[PDB]
Amino acid sequence: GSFTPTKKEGRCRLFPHCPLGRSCPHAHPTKVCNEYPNCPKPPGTCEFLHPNEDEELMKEMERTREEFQKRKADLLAAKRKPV
Ligand SMILES: [Zn+2]
Ligand SMILES: [Zn+2]
Repeated sequence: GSFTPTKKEGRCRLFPHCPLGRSCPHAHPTKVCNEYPNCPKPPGTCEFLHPNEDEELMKEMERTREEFQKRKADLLAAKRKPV
C-alpha cells in the first residue's frame, strides 16, 4: 500500500469489465501502443496495449469477447436456429 496525496498515473482498473465506457475518467486500453516496446509507462498505466506486459489484458479482452459471442449464439438459437 501507500499514504501519499498523489493521483492516478493512468489506466482503469475494472477494465475490460467496466460499465462507464462512454464517460469514465480513467484510461481504457483499446488500441495497441504507438511506441511499444520502448514505453516509459510502467505496467498498468499506459492508455494503450502492450503484447508482453498487457498480454494477459488481451487475454481478458478475448475472455469477455468469447463470453459475449456465446450470449449472441444463444440469441440466434432462440426463435431461430444456428447456421
Ligand atoms: Zn472505467
Ligand atoms: Zn505504451
